[PDB]
Amino acid sequence: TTYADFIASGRTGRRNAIHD
Amino acid sequence: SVKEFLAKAKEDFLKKWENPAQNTAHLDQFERIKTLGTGSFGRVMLVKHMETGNHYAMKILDKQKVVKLKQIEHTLNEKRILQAVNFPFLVKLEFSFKDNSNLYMVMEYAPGGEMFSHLRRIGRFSEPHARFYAAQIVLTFEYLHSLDLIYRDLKPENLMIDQQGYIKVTDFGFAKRVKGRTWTLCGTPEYLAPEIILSKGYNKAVDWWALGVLIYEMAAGYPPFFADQPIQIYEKIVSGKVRFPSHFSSDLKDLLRNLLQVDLTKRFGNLKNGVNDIKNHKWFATTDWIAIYQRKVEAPFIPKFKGPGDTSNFDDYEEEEIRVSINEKCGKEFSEF
Ligand SMILES: O=C(c1cccc(Cl)c1)[C@H]1CNC[C@@H]1c1ccc2c(=O)[nH]cnc2c1
Repeated sequence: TTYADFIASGRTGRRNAIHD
Repeated sequence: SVKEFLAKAKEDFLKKWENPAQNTAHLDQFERIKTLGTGSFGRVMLVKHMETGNHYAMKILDKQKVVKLKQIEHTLNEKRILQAVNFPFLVKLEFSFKDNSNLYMVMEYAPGGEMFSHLRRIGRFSEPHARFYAAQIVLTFEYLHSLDLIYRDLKPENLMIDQQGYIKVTDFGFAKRVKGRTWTLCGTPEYLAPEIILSKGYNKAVDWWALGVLIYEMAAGYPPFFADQPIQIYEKIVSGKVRFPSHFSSDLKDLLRNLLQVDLTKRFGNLKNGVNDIKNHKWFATTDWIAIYQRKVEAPFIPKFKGPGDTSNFDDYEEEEIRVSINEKCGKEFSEF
């Protein structure tokens, strides 16, 4: 499932900004 | 009153914009308590103003680290804009000041924590829940854009929940006052409009693209474009084919197809009818925009409360002592702060 793919990804925690 | 306020709001903002409040408190006036969150070159702490007993969220930025990461102009942007604005769904800047080592922005404290925390825990929000939040963002962007301000960092991590369950937009680190277009590659990968990625020059329409991402993420529980690495996310954004969860209503889908629109000549928020293309969309049919602004709508979720100074809705962070050098650092760079 897409949800399971999200949860298994490395970007489910707080996301850092970029700048630039 | 989403008309009368805007008129008076421009006049008030321009006065503060042209003559910013400066150095309105001192570090020793606050009892520091706990870290509420962290960033590239600082942290935000819960503090108590000793004299009034009020609690606040103090952003502390290391001048040296700001310079080293070339964020000087962005940091000056942040403080100059925050001190000048006033809107029900923006955090208030209460005080700001600086010392030998740091910059301080003392802001309103949002005891409900970040939308991000709640959204990840619950998985996803119902469409009425998501609609309630999204309405506040639409009003906030209407306000900011009326002032020639672009925000440039919408995401659940930057949306606080207040004691009444309403949004407070925080983190003005990338906000900029711009007439016409600008070019800085900044924001958060999942939320970047294709114009930004393709370094074409861009305008306030990137915020409406971001609203599309936010609404998708709120209703789905994950964003429309994700991968393990930014470059893979960028590749998905520029290809730009969004696919929706089967539980997404037809109305939600139509709205998102009009916000996650690569063609600026077609993107909602950027047409001749402006924000009303969004306000008047069928997905917002049930929304009383004035009621939302007046905060008279029943929130879907009121955070578990406690005596002021409680931080149950926040993650715990490693605490660090705030060092102040006996020598002034980067004084010229931050003269106007
Ligand atoms: O801790 C934060 C931060 C944001 C930018 C730079 C640095 Cl150094 C830290 C922000 C980032 N996401 C939310 C977090 C935060 C936490 C609490 C509050 C608050 O109660 N009021 C106002 N702003 C906050 C920001």
